[PDB]
Amino acid sequence: TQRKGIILAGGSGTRLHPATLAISKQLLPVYDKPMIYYPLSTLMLAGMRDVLVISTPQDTPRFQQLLGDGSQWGMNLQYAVQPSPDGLAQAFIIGEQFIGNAPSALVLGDNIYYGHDFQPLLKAADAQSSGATVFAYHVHDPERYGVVQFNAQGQAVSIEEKPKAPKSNYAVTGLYFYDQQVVDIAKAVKPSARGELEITSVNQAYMQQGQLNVQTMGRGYAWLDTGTHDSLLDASQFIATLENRQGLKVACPEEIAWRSGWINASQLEALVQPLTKNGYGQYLMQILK
Amino acid sequence: TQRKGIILAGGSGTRLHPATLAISKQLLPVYDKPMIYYPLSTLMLAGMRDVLVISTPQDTPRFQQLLGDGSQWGMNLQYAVQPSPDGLAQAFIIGEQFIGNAPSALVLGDNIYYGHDFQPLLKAADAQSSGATVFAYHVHDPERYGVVQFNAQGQAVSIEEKPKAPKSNYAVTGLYFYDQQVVDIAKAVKPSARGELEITSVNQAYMQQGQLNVQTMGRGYAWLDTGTHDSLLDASQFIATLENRQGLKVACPEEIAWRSGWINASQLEALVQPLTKNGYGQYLMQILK
Ligand SMILES: Cc1cn([C@H]2C[C@H](O)[C@@H](CO)O2)c(=O)[nH]c1=O
Repeated sequence: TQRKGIILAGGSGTRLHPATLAISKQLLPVYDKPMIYYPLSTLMLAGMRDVLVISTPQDTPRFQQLLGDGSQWGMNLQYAVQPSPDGLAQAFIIGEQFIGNAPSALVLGDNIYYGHDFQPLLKAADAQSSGATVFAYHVHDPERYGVVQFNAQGQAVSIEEKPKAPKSNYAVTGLYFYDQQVVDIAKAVKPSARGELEITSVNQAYMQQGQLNVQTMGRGYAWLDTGTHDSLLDASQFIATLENRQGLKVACPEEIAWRSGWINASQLEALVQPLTKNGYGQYLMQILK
Repeated sequence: TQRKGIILAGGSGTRLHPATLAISKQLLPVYDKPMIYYPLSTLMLAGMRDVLVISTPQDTPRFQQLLGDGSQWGMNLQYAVQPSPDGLAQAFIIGEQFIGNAPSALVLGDNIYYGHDFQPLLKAADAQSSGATVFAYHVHDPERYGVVQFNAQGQAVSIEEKPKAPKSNYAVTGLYFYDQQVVDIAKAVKPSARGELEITSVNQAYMQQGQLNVQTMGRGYAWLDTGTHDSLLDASQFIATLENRQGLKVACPEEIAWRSGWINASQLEALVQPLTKNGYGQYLMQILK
């Protein structure tokens, strides 16, 4: 698709200290791979090869060294900086030149998704010609998230950021698909009651035009909380369980790129040569033979 | 008390890629805290306030970033670089000026110990007037480690690396105490068949002089493998289980410094302020009240 992706990987906050004294949160391992691999692979599964990584002045070079320009994966990776964490909607203001007049998508750098049918779900969001698509996930504590109520036709009826006051149990997750209107909408967002340039404001605008579609991630879908140390440990336990007990690989960009045809097997084998020592590399070998 | 400590944190190796593409192995989080905190707190529990961190050219500034000079913990941290991974014994040549004519201790940057009687075990080793002390951990498969056989008085009689026939079930761990002879002893080590200046040669010299004592860590002690992604995850699970079920922290330098009297309660409250968000900081608050 001509859709282009943004990962917002900015300020984690002190919540994960002292672990995050060492590194920024989206570079911490979730099981065997850096956190940023999971939302990146989400964009890749949706078909986006053009990805803008937005991070802090201090951390952007660290991502640059980890990921490079993405040509090793048949991708084009670019970088821009958020000087202060003023809101998710700022991603489209920082990302205006990279987006051009293409449809776009935003995923948060600490959002980890899993689902057996997730790729058909992503591809379907990518196929909407217009409007916006958010992803709804059942949680037991909606007051901590953005909450949506929708018309069962996939049409949202209300959307509230951290309501006192919650109108449903469906949290809006950190994955958003948009047509060409979002940049101008984002530029017009005013700071919310909590002082933030909220993506919820963006989605409310789409909802008022009747252009907010909601994809449900119900039974079988995982959306991992990376907010706390305990929830980070749970995220690692989950990924390790899928890979060791069920023989599944989550968020391996080399595999996704090869199976998407963005690199060939010769390019893929070249990627494995410096990784031959451990199971991550031996998996890429097992998948080549 | 007058003893000075070294942490040797060497090359991560491709074994933990791609996670260690982002961060050095000894900066990976073990539950809520960077790995390096664990061997550090071990030196701290032994009473050492002066610690030299030896690492690779590429990784040494990262540790300085995380830890600073240690003055926040009433300590004095210094840094030197191992230019090439030519063996563990080099730490005593590199650290020769830091050591002076003092007793010393060496711990490997990836060694995580826990046991109810660990501090008394360390202090007893620290109290040795002369000679050297190694720390042996009871294993069910001694053939996989370097094995020490010792007399009924705690004096080492043999030390063999990966014995096809074990003379004991006690593996030598990466924690070593030495008198003032070690800097000179290390200088006399010849390169092994591994092309490295091995600590085993250092320990052999003390044993050849009949001055190698062995502390055994049996019932009640844990010694965690950090070699693989699976074992790293299990290490995190271990720490999280003990800390949440038993109301204790493993390798919390702030706590060790406060309880040892190296900082006062006002100083400790200052350190806690940036950690208020999580369970690590709120633990320190509970002990303040
Ligand atoms: C509000 C905000 C959050 N974030 C990131 C940090 C959080 O880990 C995550 C929120 O789930 O998104 C940014 O990168 N920039 C911002 O402006």
